[PDB]
Amino acid sequence: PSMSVSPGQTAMITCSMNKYSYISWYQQRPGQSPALVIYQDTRRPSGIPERFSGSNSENTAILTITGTRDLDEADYFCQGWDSNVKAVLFGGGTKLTVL
Amino acid sequence: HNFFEMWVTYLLTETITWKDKLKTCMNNECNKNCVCFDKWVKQKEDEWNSIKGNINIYFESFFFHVMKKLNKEAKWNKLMDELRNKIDAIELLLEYLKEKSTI
Amino acid sequence: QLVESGGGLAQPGGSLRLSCAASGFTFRDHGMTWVRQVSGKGLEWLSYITAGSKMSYYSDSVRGRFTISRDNAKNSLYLQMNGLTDEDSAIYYCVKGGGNCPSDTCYPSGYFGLDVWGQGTTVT
Repeated sequence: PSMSVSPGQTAMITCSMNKYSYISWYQQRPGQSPALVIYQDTRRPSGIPERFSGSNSENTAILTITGTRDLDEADYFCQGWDSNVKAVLFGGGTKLTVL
Repeated sequence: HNFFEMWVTYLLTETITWKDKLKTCMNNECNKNCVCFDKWVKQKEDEWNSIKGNINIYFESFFFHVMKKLNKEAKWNKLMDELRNKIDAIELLLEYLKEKSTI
Repeated sequence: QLVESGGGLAQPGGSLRLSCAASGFTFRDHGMTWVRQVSGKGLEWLSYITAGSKMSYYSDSVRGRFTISRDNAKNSLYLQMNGLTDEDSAIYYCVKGGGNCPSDTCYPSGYFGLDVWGQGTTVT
């Protein structure tokens, strides 16, 4: 899927997996390798600004991008985990189109 | 600090599996488990005193070992959310154990 | 910084190996991951290896068919394939597994994430 979101507004990207796991997100620039953005559902490494926010409550992972920029044109993938089969479940990714 | 690390691992693992065992007592004949949990928390107080920060630096670094013992990330996040709603963090976790022990 | 070699062209069959050497990183006590990505499609995790290389996880399509092993001295991780088909034409990113890995208990959760992704080489 995708969401056509105008610049400067809030994008609500949901995976809504039924089983809870800590959900990470990756900003894949086109023609470029993905980079870690949000981990442990709240935390964030140094070098990326504060405007990437995330949460996972009520079995729904929401990556709240506050102030979407033209540089945020990326496919954002959930990183799940399934401890029953010991295989990580990457999300399908949404083409977050920035107008 | 390998003994210290495995002690913190066993502390968090036994804290989560005593949270699971006291779920029957908390949600209203389990008085044997209550005095056993009281003896357990007194033993952990004595062992912490025999040995002798924040969550995001100290408790979040023993995720892999505890999760190998347990394999349920939701229980870990319920523990972390309860400690976040409650407030080194060892004193915080032990204060949580004392507050759950009296009720 | 991750550097890569070994990608190129492959007919259907096997015997194609990629390499990824870690430069300037603590390769001994971090996990290591490879994720492929079909161009125009999303990511797909294939293989993982722990810090002590005693545990390894695979997907449902690549379990047994692929193999992986690490050298902690030269800090280089290889991926070896057999039985390549037309669906395996993807961009194979060697990835440093995030976290700290107490002993060899490493698994690629979204908790610590996958912090460092290499540039990768094209596999046709």
